[PDB]
Amino acid sequence: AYLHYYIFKNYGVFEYCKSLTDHSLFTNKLRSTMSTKTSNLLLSKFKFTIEDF
Amino acid sequence: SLESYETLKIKLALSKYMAMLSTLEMTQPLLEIFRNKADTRQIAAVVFSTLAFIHNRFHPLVTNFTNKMEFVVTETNDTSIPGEPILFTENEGVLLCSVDRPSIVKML
Amino acid sequence: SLESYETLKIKLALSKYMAMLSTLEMTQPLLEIFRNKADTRQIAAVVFSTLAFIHNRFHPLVTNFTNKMEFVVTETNDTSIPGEPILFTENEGVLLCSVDRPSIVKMLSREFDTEDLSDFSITEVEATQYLTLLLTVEHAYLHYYIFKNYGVFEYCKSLTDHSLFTNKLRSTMSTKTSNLLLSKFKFTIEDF
Amino acid sequence: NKVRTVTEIVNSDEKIQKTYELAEFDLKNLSSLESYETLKIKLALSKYMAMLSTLEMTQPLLEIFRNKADTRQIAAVVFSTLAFIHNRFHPLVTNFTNKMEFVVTETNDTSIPGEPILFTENEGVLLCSVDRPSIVKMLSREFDTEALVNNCNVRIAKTFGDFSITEVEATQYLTLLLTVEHAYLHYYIFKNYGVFEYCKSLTDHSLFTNKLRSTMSTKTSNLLLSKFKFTIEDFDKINSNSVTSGFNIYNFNK
Amino acid sequence: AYLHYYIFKNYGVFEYCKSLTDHSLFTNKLRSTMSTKTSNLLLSKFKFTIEDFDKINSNSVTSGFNIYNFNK
Amino acid sequence: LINMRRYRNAARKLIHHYSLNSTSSTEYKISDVVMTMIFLLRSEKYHSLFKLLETTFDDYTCRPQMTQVQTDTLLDAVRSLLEMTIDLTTVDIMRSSFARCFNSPIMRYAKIVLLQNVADKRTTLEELLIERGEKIQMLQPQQYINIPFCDDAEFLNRLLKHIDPYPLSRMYYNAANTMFYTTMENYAVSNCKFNIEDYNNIFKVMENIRKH
Amino acid sequence: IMRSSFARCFNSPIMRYAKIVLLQNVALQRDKRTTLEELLIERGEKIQMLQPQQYINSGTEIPFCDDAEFLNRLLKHIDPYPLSRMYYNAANTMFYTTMENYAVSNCKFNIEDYNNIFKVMENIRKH
Amino acid sequence: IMRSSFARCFNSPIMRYAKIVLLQNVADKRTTLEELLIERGEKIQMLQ
Repeated sequence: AYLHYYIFKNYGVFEYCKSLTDHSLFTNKLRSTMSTKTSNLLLSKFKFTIEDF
Repeated sequence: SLESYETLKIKLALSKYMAMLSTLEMTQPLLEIFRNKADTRQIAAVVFSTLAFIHNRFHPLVTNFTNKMEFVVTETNDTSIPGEPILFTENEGVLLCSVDRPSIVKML
Repeated sequence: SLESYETLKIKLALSKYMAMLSTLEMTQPLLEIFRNKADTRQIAAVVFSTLAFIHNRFHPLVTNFTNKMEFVVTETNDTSIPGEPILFTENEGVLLCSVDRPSIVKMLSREFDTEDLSDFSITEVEATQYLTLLLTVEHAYLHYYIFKNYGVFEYCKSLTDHSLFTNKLRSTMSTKTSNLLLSKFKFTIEDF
Repeated sequence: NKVRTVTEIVNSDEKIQKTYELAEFDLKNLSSLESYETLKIKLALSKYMAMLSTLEMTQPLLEIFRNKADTRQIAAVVFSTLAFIHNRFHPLVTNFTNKMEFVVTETNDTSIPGEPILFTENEGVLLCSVDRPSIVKMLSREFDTEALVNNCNVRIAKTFGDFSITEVEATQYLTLLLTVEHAYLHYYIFKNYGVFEYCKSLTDHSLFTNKLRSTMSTKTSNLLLSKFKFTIEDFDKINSNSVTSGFNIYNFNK
Repeated sequence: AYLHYYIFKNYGVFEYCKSLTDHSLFTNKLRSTMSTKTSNLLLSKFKFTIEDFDKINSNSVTSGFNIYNFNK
Repeated sequence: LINMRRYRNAARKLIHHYSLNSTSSTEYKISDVVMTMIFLLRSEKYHSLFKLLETTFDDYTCRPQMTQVQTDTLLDAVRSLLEMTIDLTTVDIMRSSFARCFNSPIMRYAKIVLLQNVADKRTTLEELLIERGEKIQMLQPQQYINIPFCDDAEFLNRLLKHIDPYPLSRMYYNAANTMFYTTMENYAVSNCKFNIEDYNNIFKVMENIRKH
Repeated sequence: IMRSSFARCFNSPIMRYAKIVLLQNVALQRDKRTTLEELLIERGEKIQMLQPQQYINSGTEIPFCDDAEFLNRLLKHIDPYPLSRMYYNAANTMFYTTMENYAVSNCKFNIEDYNNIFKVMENIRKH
Repeated sequence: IMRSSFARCFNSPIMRYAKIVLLQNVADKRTTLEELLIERGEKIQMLQ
């Protein structure tokens, strides 16, 4: 929820709304300059992938 | 010992979140609060302070936070966002929070 | 080791400005405040306290400052001064401040060239944004000080002719103006 | 032309240098000129008028729409306007949809209140509906042609120093162009997202922002209705009848 | 008339017709050269004011914020 | 004794606005209403219109019965007053507008309203969409289509020269207000609720479209 | 008095239908270039019409911080950060924003004035 | 001028301090300075 909120503050309610449907803004709009900042989040300590079988 | 250092990182962060939740003056454990639809104030406080804790972690120079929050505790399916149990935004500078209580109850 | 001493000077000044901004009880980082047009009080407080910090640096014997400030947060182009995002003056003894919010947002949102356990860390973008805001309010304070020291007319003429920064800044107060971080660098424009 | 900037710090002789290309600033300045945007809009309208002229469509639009008997001219005018708007959106296709049919409406009993040009599929071919009395009422309405909408100094300094197109005709051309632009936005959502989305958009225009900005906002030119910000006088007072103690978490349209 | 004519001759017809409707440009287009080279102007011998100027001007009052008060 | 010309001009302007036959937005005062009513009374061939608009004082007293010749004569009278098409629905718009103006109280600021109470079947947009919908498909199309975009520089230059003196903002205002008034009149005539949320959201869509 | 009351009444506006009001999308400047001085005059006149907001500080004392640990800690965190790159980035973003505002405002940019802005370097060094 | 001045003096109420006014309501075409500048402007150049 805070990732969506921060996308809102940093790039407008429209980027917030578009990120609500397209989560690739988590990897596009999260610039590497603030990588140290986002690494503080525990969400960045793991990966969860979905593979068809 | 780098993997031990990273595990110490993560577990210390989790313990600090635990201690913040302790200081927030809780009457019941998290799940218990979330099954208590009669007391929305406690659920709102927990969600708000978790947001504040995350905000401080992401912005270490920020030490305070807004003291007001408009919140709605979702109960029915026709007002719940799938995949987004909690949503934050603000309008006219007032923080806006939406909590899907049944979803979080099922999660926990 | 003199260059190391001067770098220590500049970086300690920047860190003190950082700590003042921390003590000022901020809810969001600078850029985040400046994109929040709904909350003008926080933007005004940040600009005012940066002005106060610069005032103390320039005048070390001054420890307090006025507690009131009339401010307008510029939103539209037709009420914005190019090259002067923040402007300070006073009328009937009341401090007057003008802030061009979109200009400062564009300043802090540019893409900058980038050639323990508590998790505390400061990114390069954040520090450079801090220095940029300090420099902008510092330019505003230079105009303000020209106002106080030589009249609203010298202030207005300096708004259009910046050579008063080198004429009206007498060498007697060179030690005083050297306290400003704006004096630690030179920026020139050459046609090519 | 390029402009170079040098920064020098007092700890060394090091100088860090950046080159700025003035063309970007010139482009911004040109885009900031009122005469430039006015010329762009007037050139679009002039191209529309020239396109009508080469199709013999020189008669005033009001006279074209007032002729009940001759339907071919109305169909050709609407089709040409749709094709012109389509080319404006996609400057690569000169011919519109190669086959489509037209039906002209002369009755209120089968008229749509607010969408004079509508599109439908008869399972075999595109069909376009034209509400002739609505367009006639639009074009025949008297226009405010003496009031001023808000430089005197340049006029003062100057003082001290062939097809007959009236203002009414030009306003009629712009009116029809904007109407067909609205119809073409509806038609674009239709063709690209299905009949279901088209009929959803007919009752809620707010889906335009999501179904246009994904492709049109970064590939095509600016829309004609975007030249000015339009608002309804005393909108809040009239809307006070429908007020919500709202909580907007998906405010996709500010 | 000569002040208007001086602005005319030295800064163009555009500036002259701008000055005709706003005399406040005199202070900027005279003090740059005249205030340090010529003598004193005849109208500067006395400070002229309009009787009860504030009351009559009360019709045009602004909740102002003057950051370029180039004419006190 | 009254000035027939001034009263006639005031009546012409006020009726032009109140019939939605013009986009000219001029602030109308109570004096214009007084002049239009007095002129309507005094002129012999506008007596039918004067009685028609005077019946609007009481909401319970509705339109007087007129035989077809009387309605035609009143239509010719309205056309002559406006020197302009005009038909019965224009008279209905005028009646509703004058009724709402008369029953409105005296007030310091102009009251902004929308067209209402003209033309049993209170419907919404979707039922009309369906219904009129077929009535459309019922009709067979007239024309079958199965394109020159000339850029003649001299011709476009002459066209721009002709269009150059026109104040583009005025043209946009006229076109937008014309579309708005036609849409509102179609909504009111069809007895369908006009949702100004949607119409304003159209402009909001344009505004959001531009900045991307 | 009755005549004055009727005069006030007859000038009261009546009901009018809504109209589509046009607002300027972007503050588009005119063809003729303007200097910094005329632009300053016009923008100051425009600012005069705005409504100022009052800011009241908690106290008069200058904000400050004498916490050593925090100060050396910020210094250590920004220690590996070159001053040359930081000052270059700040100066260049300031210059770019100034030039963009000048271009959008249709105002002539005086290069000499902008160069004179940052001559306090030599003023300090020489004196 | 005399008529306007006396009208404003008469319609003014009895008051303790002199009321300072400016000349008004003398001589249809309510104009401003710039339109007059332009207009009369040519009427000037018209003359040789």
